[PDB]
Amino acid sequence: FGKRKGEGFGVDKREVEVLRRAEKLGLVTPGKTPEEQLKELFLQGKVVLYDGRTGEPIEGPIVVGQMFIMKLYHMVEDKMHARSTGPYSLITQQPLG
Amino acid sequence: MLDSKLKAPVFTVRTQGREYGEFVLEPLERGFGVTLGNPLRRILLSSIPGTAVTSVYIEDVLHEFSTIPGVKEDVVEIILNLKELVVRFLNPSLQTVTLLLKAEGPKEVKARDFLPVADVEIMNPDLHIATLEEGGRLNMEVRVDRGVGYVPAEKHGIKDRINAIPVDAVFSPVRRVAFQVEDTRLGQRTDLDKLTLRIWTDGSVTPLEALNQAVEILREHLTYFSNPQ
Amino acid sequence: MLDSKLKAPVFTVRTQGREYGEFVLEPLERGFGVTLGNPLRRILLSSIPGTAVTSVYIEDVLHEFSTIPGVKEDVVEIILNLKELVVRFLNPSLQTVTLLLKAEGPKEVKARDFLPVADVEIMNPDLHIATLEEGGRLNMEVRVDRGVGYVPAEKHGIKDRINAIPVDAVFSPVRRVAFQVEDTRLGQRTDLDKLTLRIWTDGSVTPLEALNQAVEILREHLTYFSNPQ
Amino acid sequence: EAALRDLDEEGVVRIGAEVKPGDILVGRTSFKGESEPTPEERLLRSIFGEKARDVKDTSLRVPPGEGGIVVRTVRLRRGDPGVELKPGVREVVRVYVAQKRKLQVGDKLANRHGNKGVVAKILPVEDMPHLPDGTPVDVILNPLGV
Amino acid sequence: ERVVRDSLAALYAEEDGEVAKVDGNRIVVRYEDGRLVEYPLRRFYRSNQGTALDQRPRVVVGQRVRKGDLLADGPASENGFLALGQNVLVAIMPFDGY
Amino acid sequence: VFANPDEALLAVAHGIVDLQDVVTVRYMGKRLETSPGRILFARIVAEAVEDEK
RNA sequence: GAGUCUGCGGCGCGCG
Repeated sequence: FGKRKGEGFGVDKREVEVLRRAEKLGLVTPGKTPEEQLKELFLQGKVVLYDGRTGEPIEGPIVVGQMFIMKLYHMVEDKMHARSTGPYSLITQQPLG
Repeated sequence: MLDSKLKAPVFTVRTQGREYGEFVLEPLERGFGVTLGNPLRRILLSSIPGTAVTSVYIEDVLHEFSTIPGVKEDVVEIILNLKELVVRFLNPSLQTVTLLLKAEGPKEVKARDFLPVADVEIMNPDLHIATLEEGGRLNMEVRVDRGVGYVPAEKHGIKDRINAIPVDAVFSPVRRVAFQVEDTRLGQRTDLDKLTLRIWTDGSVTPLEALNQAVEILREHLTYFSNPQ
Repeated sequence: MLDSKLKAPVFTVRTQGREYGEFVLEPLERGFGVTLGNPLRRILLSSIPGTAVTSVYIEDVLHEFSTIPGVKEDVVEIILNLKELVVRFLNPSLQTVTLLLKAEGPKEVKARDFLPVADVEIMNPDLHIATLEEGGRLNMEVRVDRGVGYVPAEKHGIKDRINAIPVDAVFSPVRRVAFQVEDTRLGQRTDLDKLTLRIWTDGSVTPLEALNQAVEILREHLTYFSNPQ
Repeated sequence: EAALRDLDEEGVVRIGAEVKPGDILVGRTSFKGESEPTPEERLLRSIFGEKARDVKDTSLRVPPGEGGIVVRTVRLRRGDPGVELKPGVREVVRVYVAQKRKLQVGDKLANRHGNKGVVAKILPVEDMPHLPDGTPVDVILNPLGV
Repeated sequence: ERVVRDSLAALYAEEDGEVAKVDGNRIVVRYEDGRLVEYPLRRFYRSNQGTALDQRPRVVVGQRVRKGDLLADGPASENGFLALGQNVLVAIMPFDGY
Repeated sequence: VFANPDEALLAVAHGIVDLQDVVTVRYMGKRLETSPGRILFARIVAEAVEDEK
């Protein structure tokens, strides 16, 4: 928010609306300035986010952050198996690949 | 005009370089800053056309997972760095431009080392392509194209030279878009919107140029409501 | 045209009466149905200009919470029913029109009982205002205006007569908007948008008429980006 | 011949060649029957061209699923250096294939705490949750799983 | 840190010295006791489970290295630290049904 | 106080009433004191199956 | 006017 203040702009209609719904929720002490309010809400670990599809905010602060997440090993179990027709067992006559 | 029409969105602009560009527009009726700002944002990221490294060919390298002697970085790390190269051509006649570069020995290969091309410009000079030790022989030909969106190297599969390796296409000249709608005062009624959207660009195109293209794609789509059926 | 241009949004229309109107438009690139649908929606409910009951004055009633003898309905139920009245004036000269009506005795008061006004028309005839018993004296003056969006009776506070009671302004002739973006298949790439927006209207204007006005307000706003400063 | 391009080195597949499912990685030819030729296959051969190579195609192909680029290849022939070739085994042929696994819908990712799950949809940066400043989020986790 | 070190991912510098050559295949350092060793780097090797094992030099040419400093990063190390998967920005909210 | 059903949700969209707020609304034959949201749900079901009553 | 032959029992681990 500090660079936001210097870069030249303040709070959105969006940013204020979510704040209303937010104080009505119990996340921000009613009576404080949105600047001070957003801080209190950020400290909560939650910030204001716009839908991206509609550009309208998502009523209610939502947490966001840097979560370390790993990709898991794709076995030959992943690479899906779909079988039409094919091999068959020598003694039992059931399908096998 | 004087009354309702002179009272028109004051389009103000503040742009430094070709990367950042703030755009203020006020006054607006009720909840319009949001009605305009989001669509323009959704366009500004998905729709704007640009440039990206389409294919590469190292002279002695055959596959993407190889390593070149006298070169720290691996083919993969290098083709990766290439996707970071931002080029900017000046006219339609340049659909596919092949940049050529060859450097040897104890030198660091930066993007300014590419032999200049008449109608193409490289605003990503100091980008680090590789570190050459000794007897470091690196001669490559990196293709460049103009497109839109994201194209997996798998989707296009470019083959200038039979042993060249295709690279992932990154065509959005914009990294991020931001808009704010702050209340503005018009003598009579205090409930008003003011939309200021800040756009960032890799340099290929400018914030203003992007914004304009954006508004056009939206207008072009608004006309598609013409013939009922 | 044949290739990319003939492949143009097939604007299809399905409208029954002047209240409902479905509007399908496909194919669309990636995430455009949403880029178009939401702005149109935000316009369709706030921008479209109309007429709504701004104030009312029952002759013997002083407050909004009173009841009139010989009249089943309470002042509040009646002023409520008035918000339901849809009037349609023909020209700018009619900014504020005061409709007058007075009925007595064993009769049902419908909206067609209002004394006709030269340039104003009432498309909501059979709307039920009240049920008068015996010795039922009902003489009122209901104001009507042209505006945009929703204005709480608290926001404007109209005072023709000192004892009159303002009423909530319901200016959009459009009650509800709805849009869906379902996936559509175009031979080559499955990732596509299909935008179908359903609009409901009180009858004053039609869904198609509203949609066109909407796209215009957006277009007119897209031109406000002309002169830099 | 269209299936024999990549197979440039006589037999072996060339290095740096994109191998898609169902392409020949390595060719090989064995014999058709168990012990006898075929009476009905004898007439077909003779009609269009009797002189048809009796040898059968038993070539290492790309198994359904995926292959990538061929990066390395190994072939142990007759005069073995210091290798142990099994009996019957005339010679062996290893073919190392590599492929970049971009994250797709099938793949599964999980954080060190325990939240496990698969990717359901790859949204366009265009419309996914974005912050006041243009920076959009990368992944959106479902609260209910906590 | 410890995991990559006690495991044999990254390649560490034996004693103090300087760097001679930084190849994509080998890093021959010159220690201050007057010796110089060529440290090959498993370019691209096939793991049992089919994963890539490459050692990517993190040291530039002619660099005084401290005893026990990473010269090359293991298959999954950033900077001598253990690293699997990546740090991504994430919003913890529900979407349609995705 | 909201006359028609729709009336109630438009005010919502315009920011006058949250969905979880307690308001009065005029339905088919009653003046019911129920929140917009509750009225919205009513609609979704009533729509799912056309036999509204 | 194509069809043979191989992949079993067990063991270990991992997912659900």
